[PDB]
Amino acid sequence: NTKVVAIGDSFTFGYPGNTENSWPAVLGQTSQIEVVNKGLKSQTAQDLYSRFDADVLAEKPGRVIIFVGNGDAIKEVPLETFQQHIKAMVEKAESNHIIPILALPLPYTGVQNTIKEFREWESSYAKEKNILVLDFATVLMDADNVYLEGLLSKEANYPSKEGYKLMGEYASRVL
Repeated sequence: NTKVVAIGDSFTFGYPGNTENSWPAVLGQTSQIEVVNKGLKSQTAQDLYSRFDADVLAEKPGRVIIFVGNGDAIKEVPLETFQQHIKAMVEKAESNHIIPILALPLPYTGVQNTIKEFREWESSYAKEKNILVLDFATVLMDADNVYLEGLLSKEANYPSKEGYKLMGEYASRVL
């Protein structure tokens, strides 16, 4: 019902922090709802699709946030494969009467061109289908795709606990 499942990659697990400080936990604390974190490190959309039934369907949430693509770019999964898999998760969610919400993958220094491509396509696919989109970049970074003050973790490309806090706070306002 107001229950949510966040399925994603390292950026949903909350790397490099622990999953307990990740954005889905904050989402839940802020919106005073139940959010289940099904983010696993470095996963591709195909990886998520495969565990979609037990990780999402079986939870009987009313909403599912699908935040993926970073892992796909790291592992050179082509645009055609990423598309097909985003589509499949949306379709199964909808077949199950679960409202899907897409989270764009984030700018990431190793693969900016590939990420720009994934994000751009994902935005237009979400727009033609009236699916709600989460753009975590709007609270994490500046016009140059660089993390704002105190938001970058000790590893490049990944958010600090505060970064994850603002991501969770942004999602609570959007949802």
